[PDB]
Amino acid sequence: MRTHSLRYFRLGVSDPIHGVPEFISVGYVDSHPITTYDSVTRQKEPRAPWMAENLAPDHWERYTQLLRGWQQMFKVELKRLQRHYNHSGSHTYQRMIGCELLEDGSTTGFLQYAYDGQDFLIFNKDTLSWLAVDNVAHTIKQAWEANQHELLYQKNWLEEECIAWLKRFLEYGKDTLQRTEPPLVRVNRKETFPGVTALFCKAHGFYPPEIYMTWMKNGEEIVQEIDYGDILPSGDGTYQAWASIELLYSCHVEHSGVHMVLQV
Amino acid sequence: IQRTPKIQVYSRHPAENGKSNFLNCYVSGFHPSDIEVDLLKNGERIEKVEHSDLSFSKDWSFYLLYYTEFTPTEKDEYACRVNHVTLSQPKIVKWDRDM
Amino acid sequence: GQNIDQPTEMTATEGAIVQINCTYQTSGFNGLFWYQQHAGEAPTFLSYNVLDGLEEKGRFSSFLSRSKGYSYLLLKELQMKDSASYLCAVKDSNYQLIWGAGTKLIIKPDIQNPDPAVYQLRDSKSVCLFTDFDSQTNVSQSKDSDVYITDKCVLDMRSMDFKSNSAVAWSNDFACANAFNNSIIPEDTFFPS
Amino acid sequence: GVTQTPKFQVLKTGQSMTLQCAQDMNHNSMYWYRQDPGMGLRLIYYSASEGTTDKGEVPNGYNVSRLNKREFSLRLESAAPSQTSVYFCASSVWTGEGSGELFFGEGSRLTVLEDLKNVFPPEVAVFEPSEAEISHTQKATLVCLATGFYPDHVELSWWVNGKEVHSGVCTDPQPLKEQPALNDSRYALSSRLRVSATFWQNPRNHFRCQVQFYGLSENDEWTQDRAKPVTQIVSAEAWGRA
Ligand SMILES: *Cc1cc(OC)ccc1O
Repeated sequence: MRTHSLRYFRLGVSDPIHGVPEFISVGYVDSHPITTYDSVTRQKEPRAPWMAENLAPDHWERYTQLLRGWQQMFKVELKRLQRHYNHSGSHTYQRMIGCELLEDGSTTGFLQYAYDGQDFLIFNKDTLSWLAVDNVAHTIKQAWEANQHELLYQKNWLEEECIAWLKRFLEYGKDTLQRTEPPLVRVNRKETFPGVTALFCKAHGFYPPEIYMTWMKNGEEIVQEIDYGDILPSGDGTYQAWASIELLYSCHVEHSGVHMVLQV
Repeated sequence: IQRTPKIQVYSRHPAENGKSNFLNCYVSGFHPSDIEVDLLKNGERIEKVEHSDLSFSKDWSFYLLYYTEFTPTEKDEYACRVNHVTLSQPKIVKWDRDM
Repeated sequence: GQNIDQPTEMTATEGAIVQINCTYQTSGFNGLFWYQQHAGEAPTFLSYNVLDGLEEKGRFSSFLSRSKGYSYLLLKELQMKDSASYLCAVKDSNYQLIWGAGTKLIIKPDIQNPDPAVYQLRDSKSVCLFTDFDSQTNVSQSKDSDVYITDKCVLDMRSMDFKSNSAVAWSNDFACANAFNNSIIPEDTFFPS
Repeated sequence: GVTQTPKFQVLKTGQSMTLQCAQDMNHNSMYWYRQDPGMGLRLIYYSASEGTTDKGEVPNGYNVSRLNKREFSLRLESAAPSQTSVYFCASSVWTGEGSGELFFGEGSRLTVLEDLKNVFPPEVAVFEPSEAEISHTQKATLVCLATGFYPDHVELSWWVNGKEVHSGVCTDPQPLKEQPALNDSRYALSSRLRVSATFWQNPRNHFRCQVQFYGLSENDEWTQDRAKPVTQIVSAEAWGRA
């Protein structure tokens, strides 16, 4: 099985300009949104039809109550952070928690906080400690580290709960998440600037988004400049990408255990 | 540290004049989260436009996808217009016609 | 989750050890709590486990095995004051507390010199007292009603370092000689004439 | 840290009732539980933080309001006999913290009855040490009896020479039923105070058995010939005799 991940984000915004919610929380399985909540609706909602169909209303009800609490916590924490930094005006506080179930069956887990979009605190579940980026973060660290049981609870949640949630959601959405749509791949050739020929290897229509693409020279690796296009959502559930070089060339593509070679 | 959005404009399928398609605008890598995006045809705002919800990256920045159904022609110019606190005025980013 | 099981009641001897088990079948696990609750009082937090292992806090230890869905609360060097209910509670996936029905712990005092006897007490302005028996004796209820028999009760004369069991019986025909017939009492029980 | 009222209440069916709970620990989450014999605590309603509440496991017949950060009220809409219980308020710092424990109020004992006519205070009597025991053990046991009371709302204590004593005392953990078969049986409760023979034989040692009873309030109306069974103390006593 391929690698899958479960991520929950939280975004807290101080004194938000007209429009932007004070608090937003969104969950993902891989690149797919699965749950949402914000301080305007004050309601937990599914963001995928396979979540909605497999979780009864009292689940949404229970997590509605939990997020309202987490919203309040996030608000207060942001106020204390602003005070520590002596900051006024509008600032942001973010949280990311989650886990990965790797191909080989091993796992990872992570829990991180950011302030104004920059790393602030990073949890190390193997020594049960928090990594602080500055003296303010260090203040919060000593507070969180003083609570031993709470450190253990978090390790348990990342290693066991998170993984069990992820397996549960993978099963709910398997027709979407475990499918394979192979790439359509083409090589385009063109003289650009006089004497300069550009080769583009372009792929589209593939799912999952993870794809490997490269250019080879005579079957061995190129030690020339390769430009890479981002992996971009095409809007229909599938993705597109490219790689290009200048001028025996061949484009190599790997996707979902299938290798492809396009010889120029 | 504010981060100004990357703006990428591209068709769902390889584009051919005359044939129906979707125009995407993927706006990403920005911080903070407040942002405004419009799709334009010949300078004028397109009214029937879908978009994803605000989304979150592991590097704490945000991203969004706006798209519309369209049939590209030689004559028509499409662009994505974006505003963000990093920008003095809205950035108008032209579709490169799948060059 | 769905279910937590801990014994209804446990009895052990003063000075010794008791282990109180709690098994759980829950949907998800976010930690297991033990609470002490003295009769007529509020529960007070005793312990929390969420990973595998044993934690000691004085005479009390708490153990968890996540693999077996199992915890125990271990009390050493038992004292009378450990008589109380112990409540086991598990947090599930959705952070809800699922409560077992409690284990009542009964402590048997160590009776150094048994002197089983039934005395008659008369009103100030009447009553029978079964007392000073050893802790293996059990007191049964009455058959004939309008005749009342209480459970064993341990008193502690602190200044003389002396504990004793007793039970009261009263009615309105009734005789102290007869009072505790429904119960099996020490053969050598002193019956004052 | 958690303050809860009232500790005792008698209710007539259909009466409404509010229980109050306040907490000064700046906790965000509050809870209302009922505790009934033979089962685990059951959650009635809870409040995950200021500004929200939700149904627990047994919400019917109740509702709540999170008044502010400190206070969480519990209401009995139309009191029913099945709501006869022991109510506990509790708070924790947050909800959906793993290790955060609950802090509990002292509890509220609520008895709901069809009518208030079976409410009775206890009769109290002290029974003096048999002198057979004094000869045989050189110890003296006094026995206190509270009888005929209803509901089971008592607190028995011993008082020697105007001061309350705890040493040498044992009081039954729970009352017995004077009429085992009736659903509204009245109750009896016994207690024992044991002293040295010499202490008992001291003529100027005063012993009083005291029973606080929790019954009807001023508010409750009473039209019967026997005295209104209000909350009250009933004592019986004895002096030492050689
Ligand atoms: C919102 C949510 C979170 C979670 O774990 C953090 C599980 C399920 C839902 O709905």
